[PDB]
Amino acid sequence: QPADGNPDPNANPNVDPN
Amino acid sequence: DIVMTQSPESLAVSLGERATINCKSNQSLLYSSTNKNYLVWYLQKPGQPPKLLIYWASTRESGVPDRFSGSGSGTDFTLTISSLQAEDVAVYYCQQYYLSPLTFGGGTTVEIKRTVAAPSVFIFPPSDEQLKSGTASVVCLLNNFYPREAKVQWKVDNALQSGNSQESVTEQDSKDSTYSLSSTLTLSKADYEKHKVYACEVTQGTTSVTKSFNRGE
Amino acid sequence: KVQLQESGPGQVKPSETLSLTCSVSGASVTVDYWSWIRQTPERGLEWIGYISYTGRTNYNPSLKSRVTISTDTAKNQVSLKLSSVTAADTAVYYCTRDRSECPDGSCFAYVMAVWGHGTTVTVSSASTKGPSVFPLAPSSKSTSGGTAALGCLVKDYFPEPVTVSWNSGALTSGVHTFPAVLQSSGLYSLSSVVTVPSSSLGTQTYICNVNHKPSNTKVDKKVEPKS
Repeated sequence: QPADGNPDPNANPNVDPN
Repeated sequence: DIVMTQSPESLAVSLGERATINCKSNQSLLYSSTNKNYLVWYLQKPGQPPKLLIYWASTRESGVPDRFSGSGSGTDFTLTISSLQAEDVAVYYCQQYYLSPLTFGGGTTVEIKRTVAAPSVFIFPPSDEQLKSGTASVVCLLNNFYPREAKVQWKVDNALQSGNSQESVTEQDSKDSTYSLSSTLTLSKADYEKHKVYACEVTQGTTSVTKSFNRGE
Repeated sequence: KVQLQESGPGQVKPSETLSLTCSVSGASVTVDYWSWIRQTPERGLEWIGYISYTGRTNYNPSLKSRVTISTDTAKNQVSLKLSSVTAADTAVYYCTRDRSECPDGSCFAYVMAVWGHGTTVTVSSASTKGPSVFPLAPSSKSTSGGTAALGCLVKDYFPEPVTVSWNSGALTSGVHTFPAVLQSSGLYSLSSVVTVPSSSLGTQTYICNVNHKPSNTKVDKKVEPKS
């Protein structure tokens, strides 16, 4: 829903934060 | 919430003709950053989940036949089926995927207009297994007919019945574009056993057909 | 393909919590977005909410207070809990795989690309009851020019739904399984019929396979011709 204006950060999928 | 409204609610066209379904929103679905409209079209056939047809208003999903296309922008969108096929009969829905909460249109039923087809009419006495338990269900089957609209009446020893039957009708068939219908008359065992002639009368237009059986014969 | 399969209880009693699971094959629940939808005749399709690949949940305000959506990455499953249910929560429930669009460093969803088969949920205080199955027997004589109709009458079950197959799925041509009706007794009934060659009645077995998942009951009924 782009108009919500709360996009998720482009870490898709979550990966090992290392 | 964004309100989605479809028009018409139902349509019927002959095989191979064009069918169009309109969907309007009360807020533009155009996202300026991507210059796309966040509008989706699905179809749903009985016993099945909705299936994706078109997204971003006009992009066809893989595997969908070419005759399906979407158009429009802002608040006014259209699904076109350029040449309606028998397998396309379904309920079609639009959905905005633009602003939460996500919302759907109320659906448009798409049907085929075909030639009149008279039903094959069958009548089933109650089973002996059922009668053992005090109730008799008598079933009248109208198989593979068109149009859907039919008057089905029950007579018991020529007495017109009222209040003791229920009907059920199928969706339009995906191959021959017909309907089928059952009517079930529910009687007590004692009532069933004191009458002889059981008849189902089907009327469409200028024709009535009565199918009957004699209990115990 | 991607395949989603919902599991649910069939019936739930008023004021209980509904729990559903969505089993996912051909895609990872760690990716993109996963919605729950429900459908009724009166209200149509209603989006309940989704969960994103970050764990962010987004619920319909019509339900926010009562809904939880979660994922189990180990089992590759999505779940839904809905508390304090009432009759208004009776519906077919679907899980969906929703695709992502990420214009530049951030993502949102844009489509419900694949839906599960659905699970039918009835909220009722009544008692679950499996069906009685009676034959709709073909007469050994045809009075329709060599075609015969036969079937099974599936009576007095609660709640919906019942599914019917014939000969374990080997017979599909000419089958009509009707929508159930609610009888004046408050129990459902339906029939399933098929037309066949009358010449087959002596040698071909016809069995209707009736499944009533809510009561954990299956019924297989051989429908024999009448003399």
